[PDB]
Amino acid sequence: SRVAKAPVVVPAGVDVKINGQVITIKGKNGELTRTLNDAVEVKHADNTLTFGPRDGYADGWAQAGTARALLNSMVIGVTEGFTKKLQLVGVGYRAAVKGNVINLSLGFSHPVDHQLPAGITAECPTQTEIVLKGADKQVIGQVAADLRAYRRPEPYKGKGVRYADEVVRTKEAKK
Amino acid sequence: MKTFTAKPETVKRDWYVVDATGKTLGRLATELARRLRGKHKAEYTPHVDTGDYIIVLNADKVAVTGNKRTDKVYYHHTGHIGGIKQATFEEMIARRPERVIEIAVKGMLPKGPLGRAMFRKLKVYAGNEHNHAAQQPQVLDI
Amino acid sequence: MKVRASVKKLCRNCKIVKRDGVIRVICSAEPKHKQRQG
Amino acid sequence: MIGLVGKKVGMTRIFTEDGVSIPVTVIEVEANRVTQVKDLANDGYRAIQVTTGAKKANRVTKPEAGHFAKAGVEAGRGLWEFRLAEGEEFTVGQSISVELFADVKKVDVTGTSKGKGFAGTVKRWNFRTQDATHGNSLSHRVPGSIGQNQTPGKVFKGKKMAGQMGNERVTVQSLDVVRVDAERNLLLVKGAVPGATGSDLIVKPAVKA
RNA sequence: GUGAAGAGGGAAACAACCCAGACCGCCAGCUAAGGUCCCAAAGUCAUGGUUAAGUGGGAAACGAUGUGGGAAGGCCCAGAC
RNA sequence: CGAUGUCGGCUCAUCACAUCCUGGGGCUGAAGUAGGUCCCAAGGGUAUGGCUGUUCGCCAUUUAAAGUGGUACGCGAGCUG
RNA sequence: UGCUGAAAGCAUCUAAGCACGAAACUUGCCCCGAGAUGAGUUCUCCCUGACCCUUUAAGGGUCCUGAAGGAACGUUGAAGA
Ligand SMILES: [Mg+2]
Ligand SMILES: [Mg+2]
Ligand SMILES: [Mg+2]
Ligand SMILES: [Mg+2]
Ligand SMILES: [Mg+2]
Ligand SMILES: [Mg+2]
Ligand SMILES: [Mg+2]
Ligand SMILES: [Mg+2]
Ligand SMILES: [Mg+2]
Ligand SMILES: [Mg+2]
Ligand SMILES: [Mg+2]
Ligand SMILES: [Mg+2]
Ligand SMILES: [Mg+2]
Ligand SMILES: [Mg+2]
Ligand SMILES: [Mg+2]
Ligand SMILES: [Mg+2]
Ligand SMILES: [Mg+2]
Ligand SMILES: [Mg+2]
Ligand SMILES: [Mg+2]
Ligand SMILES: [Mg+2]
Ligand SMILES: [Mg+2]
Ligand SMILES: [Mg+2]
Ligand SMILES: [Mg+2]
Ligand SMILES: [Mg+2]
Ligand SMILES: [Mg+2]
Ligand SMILES: [Mg+2]
Ligand SMILES: [Mg+2]
Ligand SMILES: [Mg+2]
Ligand SMILES: [Mg+2]
Ligand SMILES: [Mg+2]
Ligand SMILES: [Mg+2]
Ligand SMILES: [Mg+2]
Ligand SMILES: [Mg+2]
Ligand SMILES: [Mg+2]
Ligand SMILES: [Mg+2]
Ligand SMILES: [Mg+2]
Ligand SMILES: [Zn+2]
Repeated sequence: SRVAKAPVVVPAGVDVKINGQVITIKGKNGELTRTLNDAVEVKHADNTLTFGPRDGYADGWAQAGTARALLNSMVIGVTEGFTKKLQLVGVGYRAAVKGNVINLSLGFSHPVDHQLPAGITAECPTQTEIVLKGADKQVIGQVAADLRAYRRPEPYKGKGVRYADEVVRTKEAKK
Repeated sequence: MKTFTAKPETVKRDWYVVDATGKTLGRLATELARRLRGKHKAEYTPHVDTGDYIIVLNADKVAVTGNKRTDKVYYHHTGHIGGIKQATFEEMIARRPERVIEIAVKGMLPKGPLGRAMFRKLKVYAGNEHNHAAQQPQVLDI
Repeated sequence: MKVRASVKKLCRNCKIVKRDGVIRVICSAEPKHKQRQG
Repeated sequence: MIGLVGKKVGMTRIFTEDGVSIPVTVIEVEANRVTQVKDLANDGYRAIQVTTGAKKANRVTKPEAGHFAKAGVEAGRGLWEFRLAEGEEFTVGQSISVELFADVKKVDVTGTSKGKGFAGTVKRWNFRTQDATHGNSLSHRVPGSIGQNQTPGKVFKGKKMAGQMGNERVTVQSLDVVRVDAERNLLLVKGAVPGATGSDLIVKPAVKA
């Protein structure tokens, strides 16, 4: 609807290929590909992508608005990239990177190693901070969710892996 | 006079190939059970098998509507006391996909010795190929 | 997770959402308010 | 990995230096020689067919003796078959020695157990005997009740009752191999394998590791 | 009113419900209730809607931005939400 | 009612899940340990004695736990009496 | 429990798409198992005679032939009523 009516402007240096329902968006940061729902009609009006309900479908504007914000995110991913920052709160908690294997040390009896996916690159500025970058927004949010999932932050001290921007509602242990 | 009956020695039967890609399960199966019974022939006789041999291929690509791909359940019982078993539709396609067409048609044929003889003419295949080129089967469109 | 027959908004931050055929109350503020109709 | 066909020689013990007595089962393993190599193009699966021992020449039948003559090998006392893993192959007339188990550590020994004959439910299914006194009328080792009243006019399938015990294929898993003596064709596994003395055994490397 | 003392058809099976009262014969026709995808006789009928729950094909107080239709209202290109 | 043997024990059981243990979770007035509570889950496991005809119950001492029910208050052409 | 994400400029685990998640489920382990009448597969072995017949057909008979193998018998078994 209101999201889908607003067209997505392709910048310069961003190659867009429409192919049925398959759309490959290239750029200086990589290529991204997504098969759309069959309820979505996509067409390139020479500087913008537009998004209309294909006929004979119930959720016309609902599927189109999903198809808008994805290809909006595919454009921003191939010209800027996404960057999700994580920090580690807790004594002795740290992280190290070996190419694409983040080596977490989260107070377990066993080492924690996380294999990174394909288009995702990570970096630790500090031992208690993880910064990971990449193109696809769904994937960097997934990797950030996986690294958060090892130590979901305790409400009594905020201890554990958190997002660098989120708020952690704490709790006092009463007596 | 008396009403004609078909005779099992003089009856002739034919061969058909049906492609089951994308077709609805029950709407395919009722046309197979119509043609295995022999109710498309004017010389139909209830106590005589007058139907046609039918080869069904691409049995793993049959389609069902709704949520029945994950919610239609095929129960059976092994005879032993805990022996209730259970498989969903998409597990049956992965495990042994020929049974799905076979179970649907077997429920639509008559029950008895003749209905089991009608089921022997249904020859289903998961793949896109068959060893029955020697019988010269025609392409049946359903 | 409260599981009830009657699920209701308990504060201003409750949001009634239907996830997979189940009416669910989720609250960003209070974890006591999260509900599930069952 | 394939296994080998041996024979239960008997049991003995290996005194270690440390003062530990290991109860071992001597399994002589003669040279298993392959008789047929099975593959995907002809047979649908990958396996080999081996033979061991000797057999009286007047007793091996013409269908059976022709099967050894195609492989070109002496007739053995039986024919067994071992499924092949991938990347593992054998020729037809190849002989396989007990040095195959030189570097395994646990094996599974499959044999036919001893025949207990028609056994009652005290012996077979470990039922409790009833009371040997206090009034018991002719019912000291009987199975007792076997069902319920009218709800299931019937005894269920697989009800534990009397019948044949033993004389059947059983497999003891994860037996520690003690010694592999290639010179006199032996194989010492820790513990007791199924079968009587002199019966055929199938020794395979342990699948549960 | 039916059964008892009443068969036939339908309701899976089902004295008492629904349709209908068996003098006999027929390898004739029309209908009733109930039905017409297959088991199983007859519409894969037509036109216009509704449902996405296998609801249909078992149940309440109560709960819910499920969804379809209608009538009204207060905010609103003086810029709302 | 021209016979459907009955309380408890014994010996075989078998099913349900409204779960006692073990498994997975949510919330906690959840620091940890240990809990409370609810959700999912029936795969396996699930005492021995004292007293009493007892089921039950109390008591002693165990155990990860000593589940609740259906089964003609399961089971006498199997036993006990 | 999530990720991305609209319908509903926000929000949202879901409607499209994706990820994780239990002794349950299907496998993995063991055993039976082609009467699986849908009766499967592989390998090897054995038989390469003459004639009559009328109702001429998956026909009946004669003489010659008797294989591979099996069965019976005997000695028996850590197999067995
Ligand atoms: Mg779910
Ligand atoms: Mg409840
Ligand atoms: Mg014996
Ligand atoms: Mg006793
Ligand atoms: Mg007596
Ligand atoms: Mg006695
Ligand atoms: Mg009785
Ligand atoms: Mg019965
Ligand atoms: Mg009377
Ligand atoms: Mg009547
Ligand atoms: Mg009637
Ligand atoms: Mg009824
Ligand atoms: Mg009837
Ligand atoms: Mg008419
Ligand atoms: Mg009518
Ligand atoms: Mg019938
Ligand atoms: Mg019909
Ligand atoms: Mg129509
Ligand atoms: Mg405003
Ligand atoms: Mg009486
Ligand atoms: Mg009587
Ligand atoms: Mg439950
Ligand atoms: Mg808890
Ligand atoms: Mg069970
Ligand atoms: Mg149990
Ligand atoms: Mg079960
Ligand atoms: Mg299991
Ligand atoms: Mg007691
Ligand atoms: Mg009762
Ligand atoms: Mg009783
Ligand atoms: Mg009980
Ligand atoms: Mg009794
Ligand atoms: Mg007395
Ligand atoms: Mg959004
Ligand atoms: Mg979100
Ligand atoms: Mg998974
Ligand atoms: Zn709230």
